[PDB]
Amino acid sequence: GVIVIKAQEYRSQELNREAALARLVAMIKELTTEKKARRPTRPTRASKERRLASKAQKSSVKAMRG
RNA sequence: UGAUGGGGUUAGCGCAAGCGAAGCUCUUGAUCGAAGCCCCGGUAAACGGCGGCCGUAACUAUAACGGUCCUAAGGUAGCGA
Repeated sequence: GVIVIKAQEYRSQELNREAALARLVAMIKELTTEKKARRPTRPTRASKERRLASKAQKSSVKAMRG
């Protein structure tokens, strides 16, 4: 994790300061990725749908017995 | 090409003055007038040229997509330090 990059030649060294600076700073941002898409914010609308989806199959299992 | 009108000079009409035929001049030029030009299309293995801005998907990251502007058209196939 010695994370290296060669901020090569320029007409002002400080230019690559702000270059390598915004590079590492943003790198930390890009590597924020809190589980790549995970908040996860799992809605409740899809939960009732599948729940009622389990309901339809429930009553049909009133099939064969006795 | 040359219709006209306009200027100069001077028989005759007239004793100043003036007028002015006619001649000849100077000038104006109506009119005639083709291609080109304009309009019109076709033409890119003719010369050539072949975009912006901005938002958006289960926080993250990108944006298939969406909005709007602009252009004659908005770079496909393939390829790419």
